[PDB]
Amino acid sequence: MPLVSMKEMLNKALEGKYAVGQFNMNNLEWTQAILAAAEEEKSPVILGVSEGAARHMTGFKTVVAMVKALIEEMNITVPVAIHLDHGSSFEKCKEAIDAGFTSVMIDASHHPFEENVETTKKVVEYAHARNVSVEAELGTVGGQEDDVIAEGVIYADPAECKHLVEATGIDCLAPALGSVHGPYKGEPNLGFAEMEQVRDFTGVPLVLHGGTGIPTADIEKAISLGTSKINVNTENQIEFTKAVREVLNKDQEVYDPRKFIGPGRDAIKATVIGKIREFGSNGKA
Amino acid sequence: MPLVSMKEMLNKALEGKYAVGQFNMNNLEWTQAILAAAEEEKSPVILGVSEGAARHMTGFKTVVAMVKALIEEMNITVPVAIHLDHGSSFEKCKEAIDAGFTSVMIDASHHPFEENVETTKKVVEYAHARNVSVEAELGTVGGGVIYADPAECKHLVEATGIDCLAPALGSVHGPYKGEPNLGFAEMEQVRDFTGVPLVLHGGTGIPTADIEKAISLGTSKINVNTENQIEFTKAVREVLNKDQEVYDPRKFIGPGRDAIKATVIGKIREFGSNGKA
Ligand code: NA
Ligand code: NA
Ligand SMILES: [Zn+2]
Ligand SMILES: [Zn+2]
Ligand SMILES: [Zn+2]
Ligand SMILES: [Zn+2]
Ligand SMILES: [Zn+2]
Ligand SMILES: [Zn+2]
Ligand SMILES: [Zn+2]
Ligand SMILES: [Zn+2]
Ligand SMILES: [Zn+2]
Ligand SMILES: [Zn+2]
Repeated sequence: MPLVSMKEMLNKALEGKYAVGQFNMNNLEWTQAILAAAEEEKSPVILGVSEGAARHMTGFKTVVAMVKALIEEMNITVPVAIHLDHGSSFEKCKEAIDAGFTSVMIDASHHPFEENVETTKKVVEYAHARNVSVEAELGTVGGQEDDVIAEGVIYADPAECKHLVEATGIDCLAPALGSVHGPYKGEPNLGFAEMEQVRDFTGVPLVLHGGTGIPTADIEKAISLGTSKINVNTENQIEFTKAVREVLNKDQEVYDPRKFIGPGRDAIKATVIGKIREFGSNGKA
Repeated sequence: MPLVSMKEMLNKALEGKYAVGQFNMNNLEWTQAILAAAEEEKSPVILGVSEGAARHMTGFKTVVAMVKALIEEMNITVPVAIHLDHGSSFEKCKEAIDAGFTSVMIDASHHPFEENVETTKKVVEYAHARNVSVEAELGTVGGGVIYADPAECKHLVEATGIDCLAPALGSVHGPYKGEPNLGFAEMEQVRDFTGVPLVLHGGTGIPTADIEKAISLGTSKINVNTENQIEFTKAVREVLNKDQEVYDPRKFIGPGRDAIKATVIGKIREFGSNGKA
């Protein structure tokens, strides 16, 4: 079975009022976990790859080679996309595409609107010609940075959302509305009113970043307001490392890596299964 | 620049009186570290894959895809072999070969001699028809040690045409209880009786002098695994212990990978294959 873009799975999800989880890939065991979770739950799944993570894994080509081999050899039957997360530029998106990515996000939300539109439109030209899905962003997703206002959150402007989607033809849009990458300082403060307006006026699947720490009620609400893709990364790292700590603290002698990395991989699998069910994509393959 | 079998690199080591290290692969970061070490040292390298490690990494096909992609994308220019370590059966060696392994070890040393010979011959015929190098074994590596018999070595090499031979002569997988007691006189006989490169198993914990002495007695391939696991985990422990809060895996896997890289470099230099690429 071959890889697919995110087009079909996200449209099906929007119509079905559930979301497809993107879970970020970090290495080989991370990927086995995510795919195993998706297979067991009979759910579509998106493998997110940041440029940083791609470097950790040598590059886009190693990433694609490894995913393809795993799909074949694990017998994965469910829809899988490989999506470049927070693509820096046209050139990065093109490289990921040529390497065999089936989806890319061009994130130019930190640039002036008109530059964002221009860059994004260009990425879309190249991607759609190759049956690659595209995500873009408006507003700023929060983070763990120092000396920022409100964790660095800047709400998307629904009017710009409308214009950018109309001008570029992206397949999905991330309107940053309170998402923070990594843990939230307090309870997330998601702009559901703004989201409702972005849903009204774009008509495309929306993407909700910074999934770790967003309580179930906010997840259901976001989905009910047009969110069809939700990204989780931090939570997998947290659970992976908790399981690795447990093993290393209880047995001070062990050095066989699979004795601590295995339980960590299992922890990730169970974490992804939980989020899959929470998002409503189980049985939707 | 594709993967090669072990034939050329081991014959060069034998003539050059040095050894090529086999370093066992356990995952993606493990492979990156081994390849980076070899490339930096301009040294041939052998990537070892046990059947258990193959499974941990899903399978033989995933192993090959990963290595081939890393080779191209890291710009690896030195000789690299992928070697099924302790192949348990003809069928396992066939599967590895079919997946694109360039080298296999059929280990039937724990069966009667004539069965070992017969099985090994079967693997050699399949492998050599595909330019795949073959290792076989006599005697038992500790994990209890049993010395290979030099006459059986002569006969097995002659009957099979294997490219290299592991005469178990004191090797122990993992840490040695005391200090190794290698059968150097036995090894010399095997060297002389066979004329093929010999393989030293259980390199972790074999002191420098024993290594240099094994090489002078015809050892051209030296397997190392445990020491990489020890250094990797040691580096992980240091990070997790000093920082009770960190959860980002690259923060501890990263230094684990560095530790392995440094360990392989040291072993490559000790084995003498730096600059032999
Ligand atoms: Na978050
Ligand atoms: Na050893
Ligand atoms: Zn890294
Ligand atoms: Zn930018
Ligand atoms: Zn415009
Ligand atoms: Zn994000
Ligand atoms: Zn948790
Ligand atoms: Zn395993
Ligand atoms: Zn038998
Ligand atoms: Zn036994
Ligand atoms: Zn002598
Ligand atoms: Zn061995």
